[PDB]
Amino acid sequence: SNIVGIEYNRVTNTTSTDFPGFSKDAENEWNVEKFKKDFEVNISSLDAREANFDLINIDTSIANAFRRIMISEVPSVAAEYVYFFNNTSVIQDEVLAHRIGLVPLKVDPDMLTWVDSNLPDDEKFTDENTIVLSLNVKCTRNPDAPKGSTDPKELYNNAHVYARDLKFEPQGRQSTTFADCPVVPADPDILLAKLRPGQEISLKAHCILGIGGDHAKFSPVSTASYRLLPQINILQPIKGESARRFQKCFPPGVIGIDEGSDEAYVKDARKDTVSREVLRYEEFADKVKLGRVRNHFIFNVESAGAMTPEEIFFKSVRILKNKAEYLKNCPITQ
Amino acid sequence: TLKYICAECSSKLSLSRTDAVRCKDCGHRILLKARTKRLVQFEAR
Amino acid sequence: VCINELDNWNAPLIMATCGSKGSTLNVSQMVAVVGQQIISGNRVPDGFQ
Amino acid sequence: EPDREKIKLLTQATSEDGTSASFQIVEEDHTLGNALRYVIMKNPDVEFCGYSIPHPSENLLNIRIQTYGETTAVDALQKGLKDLMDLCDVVESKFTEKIKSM
Amino acid sequence: VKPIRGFCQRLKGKQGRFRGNLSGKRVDFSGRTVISPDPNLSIDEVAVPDRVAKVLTYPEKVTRYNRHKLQELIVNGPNVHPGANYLLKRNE
Amino acid sequence: VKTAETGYMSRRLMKSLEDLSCQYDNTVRTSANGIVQFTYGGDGLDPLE
Amino acid sequence: EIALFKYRKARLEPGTAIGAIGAQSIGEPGTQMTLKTFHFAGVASMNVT
Amino acid sequence: RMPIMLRSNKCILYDADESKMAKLNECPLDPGGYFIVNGTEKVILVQEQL
Amino acid sequence: MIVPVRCFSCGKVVGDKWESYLNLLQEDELDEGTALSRLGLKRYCCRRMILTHVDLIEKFLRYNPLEKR
Amino acid sequence: HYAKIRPWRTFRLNECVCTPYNADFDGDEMNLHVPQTEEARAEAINLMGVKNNLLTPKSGEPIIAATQDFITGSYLISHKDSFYDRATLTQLLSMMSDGIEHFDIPPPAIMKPYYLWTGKQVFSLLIKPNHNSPVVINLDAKNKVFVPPKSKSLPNEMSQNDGFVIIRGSQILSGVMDKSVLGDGKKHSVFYTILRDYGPQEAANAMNRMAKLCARFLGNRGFSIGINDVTPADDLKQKKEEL
Amino acid sequence: YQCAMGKQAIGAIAYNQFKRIDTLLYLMTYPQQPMVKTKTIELIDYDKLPAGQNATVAVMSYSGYDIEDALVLNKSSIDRGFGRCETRRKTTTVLKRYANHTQDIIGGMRVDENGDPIWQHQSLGPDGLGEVGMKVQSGQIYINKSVPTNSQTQYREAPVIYRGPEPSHIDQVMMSVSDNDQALIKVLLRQNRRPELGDKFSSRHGQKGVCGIIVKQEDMPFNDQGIVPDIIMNPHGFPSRMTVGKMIELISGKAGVLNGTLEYGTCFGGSKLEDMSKILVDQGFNYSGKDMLYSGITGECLQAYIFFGPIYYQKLKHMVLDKMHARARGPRAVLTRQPTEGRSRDGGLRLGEMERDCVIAYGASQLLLERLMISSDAFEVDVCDKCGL
RNA sequence: GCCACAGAGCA
Ligand SMILES: [Mg+2]
Ligand SMILES: [Zn+2]
Ligand SMILES: [Zn+2]
Ligand SMILES: [Zn+2]
Repeated sequence: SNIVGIEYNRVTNTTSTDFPGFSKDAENEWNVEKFKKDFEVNISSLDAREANFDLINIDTSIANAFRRIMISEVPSVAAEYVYFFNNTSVIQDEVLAHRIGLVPLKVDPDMLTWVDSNLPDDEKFTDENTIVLSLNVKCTRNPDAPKGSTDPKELYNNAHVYARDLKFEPQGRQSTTFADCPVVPADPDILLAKLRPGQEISLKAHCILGIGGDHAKFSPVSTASYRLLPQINILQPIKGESARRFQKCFPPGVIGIDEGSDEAYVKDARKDTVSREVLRYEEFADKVKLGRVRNHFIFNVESAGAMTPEEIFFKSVRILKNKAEYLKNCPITQ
Repeated sequence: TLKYICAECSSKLSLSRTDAVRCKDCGHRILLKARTKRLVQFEAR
Repeated sequence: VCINELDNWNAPLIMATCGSKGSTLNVSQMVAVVGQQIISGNRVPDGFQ
Repeated sequence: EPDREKIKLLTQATSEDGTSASFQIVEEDHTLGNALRYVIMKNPDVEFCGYSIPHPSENLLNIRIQTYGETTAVDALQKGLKDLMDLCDVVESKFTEKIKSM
Repeated sequence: VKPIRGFCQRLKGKQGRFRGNLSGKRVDFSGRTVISPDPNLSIDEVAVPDRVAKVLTYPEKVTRYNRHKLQELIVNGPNVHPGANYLLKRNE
Repeated sequence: VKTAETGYMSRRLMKSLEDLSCQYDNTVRTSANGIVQFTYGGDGLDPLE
Repeated sequence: EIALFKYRKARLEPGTAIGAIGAQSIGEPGTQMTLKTFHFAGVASMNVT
Repeated sequence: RMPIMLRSNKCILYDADESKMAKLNECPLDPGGYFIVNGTEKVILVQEQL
Repeated sequence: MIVPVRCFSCGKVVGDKWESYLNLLQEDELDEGTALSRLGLKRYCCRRMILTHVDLIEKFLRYNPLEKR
Repeated sequence: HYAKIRPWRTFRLNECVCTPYNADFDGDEMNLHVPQTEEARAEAINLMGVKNNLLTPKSGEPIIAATQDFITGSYLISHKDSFYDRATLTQLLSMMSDGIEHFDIPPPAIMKPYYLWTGKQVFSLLIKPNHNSPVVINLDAKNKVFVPPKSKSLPNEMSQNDGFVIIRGSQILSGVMDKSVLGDGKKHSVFYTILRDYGPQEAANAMNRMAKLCARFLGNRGFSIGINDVTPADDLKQKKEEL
Repeated sequence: YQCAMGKQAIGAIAYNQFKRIDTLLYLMTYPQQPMVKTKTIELIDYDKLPAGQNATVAVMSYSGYDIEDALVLNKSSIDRGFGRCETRRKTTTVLKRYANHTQDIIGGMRVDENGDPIWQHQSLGPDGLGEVGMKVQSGQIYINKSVPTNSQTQYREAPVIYRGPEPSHIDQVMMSVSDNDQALIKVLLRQNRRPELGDKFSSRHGQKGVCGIIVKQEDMPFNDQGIVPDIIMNPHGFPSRMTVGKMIELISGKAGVLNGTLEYGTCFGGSKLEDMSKILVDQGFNYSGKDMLYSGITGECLQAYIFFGPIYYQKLKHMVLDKMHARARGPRAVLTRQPTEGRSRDGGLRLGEMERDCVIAYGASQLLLERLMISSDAFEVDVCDKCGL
């Protein structure tokens, strides 16, 4: 079977069993035509920052590879070096640099070139491989302030250094390439720092592109994950008040009661988060069986704002294909 | 060159060779060195 | 009574059966009565009068 | 020009006739080892396909392929990589068709 | 008044000659570090930090069987880990 | 508190028992070449083996 | 052959510091000896140490 | 000169509001109960006696 | 001392929800459990980021050394 | 020990070795001496080695053996309801050998519905990977929890809950692997038998294989403790109250 | 044990912790108050200055690196600020005035031929005291003190040299005058430390442990929503130690985060388990806090439900950066001509009576001779054959 | 730098 059964104390049938050698029939040999016929993609939602889509009739290894590549192998642009001029804040320089490196930047990674590490620092950063962001905030006491006010936004002028203060400074040909798509943070309301009068922040951040495995600030996804499609089988009819109890073991939109026969039936198993409450009660034993479809993945890819989640998934598929091609083209050394 | 801060009255002040270690606007005797003007580099990690 | 009632795939029961960590007494203390406290070979001494 | 340091055949673990072999791959991890294991295991001539990361500190992957006498392990590895490319192409085509549809 | 440290006081106790400098004593070429698990190591293997391995040294005498290796270690230097820190000539 | 007594007892036992060894005539002797046991344990068998 | 081979390799090897081994094999179990109050065969008033 | 204990009745921090504590560079959540001798803050521990 | 920019577990940017959370509790008088849901924090790892946050920056800024207190 | 060089600023030893040291990883610090003489180096490696000191001299029992989180994984592999197909079997065998050793797959225990291997066959392969391996060990031993069979005339292997372990050749025919068979303090263990019959190197190899297998297996086959494992049932609270 | 380890937790100290110059101060960058509070916490105002962070904990056996109290950390969680701390140290100098009407001086900055300071004076400033905000490596000078030789007088150089394994930044420089009219200079250095292998963590129920491995987010297990644990704890620490309070803390924290209210774990009371189970059921989770996780390595469902939820963890002051030590050859004592004591004097480790006796029990004579004579205090001496002296 | 004192780490 292909249904991961869910019991009250254990999870059964979790390993894929589609390969020759599993049975004497010697079936499930790799055929690209059968996979092309069986594989399906169903898009349920496609927003600017979130995509939800079902992959049907694909193996667990490939879906997990897609998830891992989206998390740690798809490049994105984040701040890497911070040069400080007169950081007078109570926030330390290391903490402020870390926070600036953690903001997401709305830069297409395809427009930047990878930075050669072995090159010296005098010629390491070019206009093709570095984006310079300037921050300059001074806090002054407000003269036209309310008499009895206590809000920091009225007693002071720049008491909150936000992410939108990271202005973009074009360098060289970036004045033309970045003309229609200026560099802005994806979340301009990020509270980078708080100030009081007499305090000043002035800094230049060099931003490069890297992969999420090196540092978590380069991951282009808020979260990239999948969950198998739940499956509830009502083996025997459940009628009457118990059916109402059978409705309370699940989220409200999962299982409904027919008006005519007054019996419970599954309405939307997608909403069914597996809390396995129904297995606690002895009255529903030998009446309900829970499982998950092993080859029905529901990907929910939430982007960090740099680029669209569908682009992230496409880049992950392309990265896996390029890894396979690179290993195929390499010679084998003894 | 303005280089020092009084820890109480928070006023910029500088010390000569013969000047005592005390503020000029008040008698407070604790002075904090101000932040340098040199570039300091940090990695965002 | 407690030990014979625990179902299989019970983690303290498995760890006591393996001998990897714990014992039957610890499981009986966690799930059932902790039992008499022995101080210097006797029960609790009279701290007060 | 070719990368001679990427994939190696460990001679101390391979067989005389090439039926069983072990390959060491640099700068790879589970995200390719698991896919290669799944694809190569679907070959009817392969009886032992398994990968391992000997140490998390080393970015390394050892994959062992033992076959029957009909095909060598190198042919099994190449066929598995080609089939993985075909799988990725099929997934890419279906995904872009569904994005263009809606 | 603190009593003086006589000859008998220098010979007895845990901090004396016998129990502090003769039976047990401070040794060179030793390191102390917090331990953490590693199941991938063989049971007859311990993992030493790269920083510790660049301080703890072994004096290898140059033979006809290991001349090239020690030449490479001398070329690598004290900073690159497969290297050497000191050289003692035969006549020096 | 038991560690102090254990350490002192171990120190005493080892200072009393360090000199013994099994010679090549299978007789356990002290450092002054005096016999404690003619055959180790009456049979000359290692507890380790 | 197996029995005779096991017997010949079970003999105490000459040169062994068997006194130090015995001293450690007595001293070390004192560390794991936790407190217990014992009684002499069903008499709850003797309390042998 | 008696070295006074912080937040006692002879101290400057006695029954002082948070603004005064901010002016004197002292934390309002500091428990007190110690002597500042030669810059080092020392606490007289409570003693059991018969 | 200040709200983290990113949630530790997943990576969601929660640093921009602090001011809105404070406004929802102060102005709209919403409970803490509904204000978190209104800000898009569904996963509990993100909710504990600004539900457990102790804003020590305001207390530290009382002792500013460059301006009388 | 033999030194390996790693970049993470801590000493690292295998968890089968922390039992002679009485050491646990919660802030423990150890010392590392480097002998500076060839004679001292040889004496240390030949008389003080981990391979040559697998038995304590207090009683001759093994002291370097399976510890916690290795006994539990071995028990879950060797549990009677553990059936693996060829893909899972092969993955587990590559997990214990780092993709180096050659494995001769034995015929499966179940053939008609599917082809399934029992975890006892996995441990049989762990003891003896291929026909070139010389490790052939035979032993009969009792587990920590042994429930005797229904009739006293029946032998010990016919007991409930797989109390009795029997190894013939290198195949495991009965029983589960626990502290009595893989752990320390018993003279009827697998590693003790390998060390006595075929030397210390084979025992060290088997211990390394078991450590790698149980270090990579329990991650992919989860094992957790929760409050459901501690809460008593409804009928227990009445029996306890009345007693 | 946790009464012992609560006093070693790294966290906020006071509201004026950045105006203080103490000899050793550990501060946490992002402290958080716990979900499962106590009435005593509110009465002593511990929630105002917390010491610890709420970590998503999955109680499971992930690898072999969680054996014997060791913990598995998430690399992406550390990169986002989990467990980040800073260490602040104080160096004080007094420019004392001698009886010969001579005093110590601080000024001096040796410039090279080009017009830049030398490497030892790279962050030393014109006035002789190091500049605030600049990095100081090992061998550099941040206080350039000079002492008169006779105490036009001649001053010898006795600088304050920074010697440490990692670079530090000058955070504060303070000059003042003591009660006896002597110049007093205090330099406060800071260094930022992130969690690594060997860093000690506690869980407020005892359960101390060091990090065994730091693995990536992709290698961690995950649930349906994509939540990734920050710390993975071995299940084997619970049966022999019987910390059911940790389990109740996990469930109470989960129910409190989902409901939006901090929970109470007060002794002889607190939040009952049935209410938190009801909250978890109403939120779509399991009543026992056991979630169903997919493995990040293989992608498949784990064959056991994983106990998953927030636990308050404390980072202790015992970090491997201050514990690692190695000597080789170095200073020796003037009296016994043996290596010194302590890592602060580049000292050596002691091969005491017990270790000597263990080596005796092994029978290694040459090893004992090398350790106790060759490597410590070997000495070639003349012995008379007649009188013996 | 010497000397005591004080606290802390691991069973
Ligand atoms: Mg310990
Ligand atoms: Zn002033
Ligand atoms: Zn989150
Ligand atoms: Zn003479």
